[PDB]
Amino acid sequence: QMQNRKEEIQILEMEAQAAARLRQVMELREKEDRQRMVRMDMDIHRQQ
Repeated sequence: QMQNRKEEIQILEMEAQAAARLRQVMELREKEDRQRMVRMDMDIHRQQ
């Protein structure tokens, strides 16, 4: 199982790296949608 551990660990640690980036990814994807909404609200100010 040292061989199966070798494989499992690399499987997992690589995913951990994905998680390690995705945390930041979600924030900026959130930013994009929240800001997209904000733009629309300033457009309303322009409609006024």
